[PDB]
Amino acid sequence: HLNYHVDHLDSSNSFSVTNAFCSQFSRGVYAIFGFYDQMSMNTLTSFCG
Amino acid sequence: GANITGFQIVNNENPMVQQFIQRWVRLDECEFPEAKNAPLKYTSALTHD
Amino acid sequence: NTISIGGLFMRNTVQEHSAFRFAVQLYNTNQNTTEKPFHLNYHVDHLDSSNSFSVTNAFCSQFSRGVYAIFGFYDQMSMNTLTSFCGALHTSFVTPSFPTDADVQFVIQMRPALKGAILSLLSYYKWEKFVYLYDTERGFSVLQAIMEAAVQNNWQVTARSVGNIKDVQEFRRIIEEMDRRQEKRYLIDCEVERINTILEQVVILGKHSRGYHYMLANLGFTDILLERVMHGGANITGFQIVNNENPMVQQFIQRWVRLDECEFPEAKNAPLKYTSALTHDAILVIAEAFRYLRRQRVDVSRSAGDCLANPAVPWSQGIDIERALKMVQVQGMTGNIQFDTYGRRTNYTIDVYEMKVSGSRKAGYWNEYERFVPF
Amino acid sequence: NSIQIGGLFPRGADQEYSAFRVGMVQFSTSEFRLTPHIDNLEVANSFAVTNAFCSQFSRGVYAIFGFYDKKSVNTITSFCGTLHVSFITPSFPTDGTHPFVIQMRPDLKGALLSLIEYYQWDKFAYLYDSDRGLSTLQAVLDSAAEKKWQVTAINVGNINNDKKDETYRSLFQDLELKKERRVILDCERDKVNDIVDQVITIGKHVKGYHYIIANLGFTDGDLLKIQFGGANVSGFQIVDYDDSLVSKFIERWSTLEEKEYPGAHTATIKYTSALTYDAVQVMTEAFRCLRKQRIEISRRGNAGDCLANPAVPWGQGVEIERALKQVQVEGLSGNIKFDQNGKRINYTINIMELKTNGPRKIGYWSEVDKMVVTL
Amino acid sequence: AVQVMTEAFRCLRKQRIEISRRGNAGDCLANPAVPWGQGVEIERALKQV
Repeated sequence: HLNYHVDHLDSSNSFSVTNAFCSQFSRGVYAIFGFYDQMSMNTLTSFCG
Repeated sequence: GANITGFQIVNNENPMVQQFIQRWVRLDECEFPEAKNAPLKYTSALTHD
Repeated sequence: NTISIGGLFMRNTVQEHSAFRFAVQLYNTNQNTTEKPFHLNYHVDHLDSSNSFSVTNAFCSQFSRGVYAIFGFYDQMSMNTLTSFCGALHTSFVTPSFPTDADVQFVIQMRPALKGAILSLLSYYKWEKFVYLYDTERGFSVLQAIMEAAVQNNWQVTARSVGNIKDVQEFRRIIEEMDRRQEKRYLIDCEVERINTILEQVVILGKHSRGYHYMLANLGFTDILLERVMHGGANITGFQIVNNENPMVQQFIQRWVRLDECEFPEAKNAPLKYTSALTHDAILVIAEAFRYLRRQRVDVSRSAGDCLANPAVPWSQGIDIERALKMVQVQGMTGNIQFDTYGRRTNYTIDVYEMKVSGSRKAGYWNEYERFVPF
Repeated sequence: NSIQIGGLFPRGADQEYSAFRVGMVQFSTSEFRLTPHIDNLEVANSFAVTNAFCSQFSRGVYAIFGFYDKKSVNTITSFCGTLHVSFITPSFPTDGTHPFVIQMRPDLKGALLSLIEYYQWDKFAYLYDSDRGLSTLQAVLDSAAEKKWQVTAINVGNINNDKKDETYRSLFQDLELKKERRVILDCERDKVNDIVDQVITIGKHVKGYHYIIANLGFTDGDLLKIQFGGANVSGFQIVDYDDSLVSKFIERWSTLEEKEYPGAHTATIKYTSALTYDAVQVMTEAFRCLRKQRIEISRRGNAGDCLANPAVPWGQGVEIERALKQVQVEGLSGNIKFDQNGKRINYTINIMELKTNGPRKIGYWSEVDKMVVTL
Repeated sequence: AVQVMTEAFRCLRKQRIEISRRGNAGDCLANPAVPWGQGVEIERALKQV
């Protein structure tokens, strides 16, 4: 069975983004589906990496 | 009379796209916003993929 | 011993903030110990005002520190919050802002009402037909007074709310329509910034100076940019509560322009706004009130705690402080300062200015008793 | 499952509370229900409104249903917007944009301007109440130049105040001296007859007057031509008793026991009570699909949590806000749909006149087209 | 910058002498933000130098 949890993120802020990623991360997800833009990309891909 | 050149990665003649779409436009706007008042964006096809 | 007050500052109150520090500084550095029985302390919070949430939080923060009174500013959006909390917690708010339309308690309003002077001058000039352009940034009181007087006196007033106009073309369209009605006389009850914008469109248009009369209902007369309109032959009438010939104003100013721009921004790159003079006078009124409470051996403690504590019981000294604030009679930069039971300036003087092609001069004064007296 | 909500009711909103309770029964199912926590407050007091809102925030509700007035609307908008808790309300809609607010009440200004044009009025009195608000008057004044309207605006909110004699003088000058016979009444619906009664004692040839009742509940009070001295009376209605949904509701509402359900046992329902019932439908439709968070304990709220606890994370609160704004249902107030700012769109306001046999729908105003259409 | 911080801070309130302890990055998500009214006093002190 495939489950998911969604978080909506503004992306205007690197702080807002890190917090949303870390929240989802502490829940114990096996992968993340999502979107980045020019501002949020480095945060998300660096944490994922 | 202009020439225009464009690019797509979604073929609407592909039976897989066809089958998705026929189900997709039958979803109710409450559980599934943007399925009936907007053509399918290619990023939505990528989300499915 | 030490009396602490709160200071609630808004956007574009930098100079008033500087005038506030400086007036408190003058109070504390006074040698004479009779005039300075206690040390006066304050804590400042800057508030956006766009938000009722942001405002409540800033007030409650200052309130939990245990202040004996609050000096500050409100606008149309924040006024209800601040005055309702001050009223519920019996905490006195002392302000240079527009006086409230409603009768409230615990708000000492340093700025006099303008409507009585406006009505007297309309009568002096015998305006029976005119244009009234207004925004509502300073309340609905003047607007409502003009509308009703128009009925009672059978005037022909053409009134336009222009507080939402962002496109200057709209001001020109309005003026052209007024032209087609042969309007020559204008009462403008707007923020200085917006009056400046209107006078500018008047200049761009041309031929709206000679034969015209603009009555500018804003105590910020000295910040209005009206020189181009004066040069074209227009009549202008203005209002002030600050006399630059008053020795008290003179003495403040001479010290004020010697302060360094670091500790005191807006003291050297900007003429003194009348609200800054009111900010100084507010400190005179607070000092006097507490000097009085001391003299009278009335005490005041607070503690203070949570502004939303329920209940909800205000301190008993609250009433005495308010009473002490409202009973003062002091002379300040804005002349004689006194208050009625609703914290409104009473027995104040408004100086009336006239600009004509023959020159500029104080044309007379207005007070509640003698109304308009020309000289 | 169940979802906790707040309900903040002003003193005197008895029928609205009955409608809220009836809505909770109607729209509950064995599979989903709302669990309300009701506070009863002085909506004019921003400190009290802050305390109530913050107590609900503290309890951890999915949304707050409630009311505001002119003095407290900024508290609600700023607190909603900051804490990220949705507020759904039948109160007057705000002129500007504000997140986390769902406005059940359709705008009236558009339909009013259109109705003035429809009757081809070029001169009229506008009787307003400043404590109620001036937004609609301002819309009329803004349009008056372009539309060629001579408006005489009179604040009848002062008809019992200290400005009472001024108010009567104003009414007298317009009705007796200027012989005005077209009158717009922008007031609380249950104040119409009191204001009209005064107009009738002051004016003359009153049978020839034409009133427009600028309020969304034309038939919320008794409409007896005799009470209006034989005049023409026009107005607006958002609850259509010809609608099967509404007539079925009234068939049920009209037998509820009046002691148990204050304001019920009537053949009509006040538009604000109708909007309150509709709000329960909207919340029910919005929430029934949201995630069933782990069953937690609901505890009395502490207002101090407004300052002690952080705001609801925006990404969490916005899901509830969006769910509310996406609702599309038919209710007592007709078609209910919201734009991205929580304003009603695609609604219809019925245009009514008082005829021989009683009030009759003569036409309608749709939000999409914005003109009066004749039936 | 050391001069600026020194000039800004030398007049700020002498908060009760507390113990300084190694930090935990997780507090970004575990602890609330510094109340704005508190932090803005330090910000303003720096900007006034």
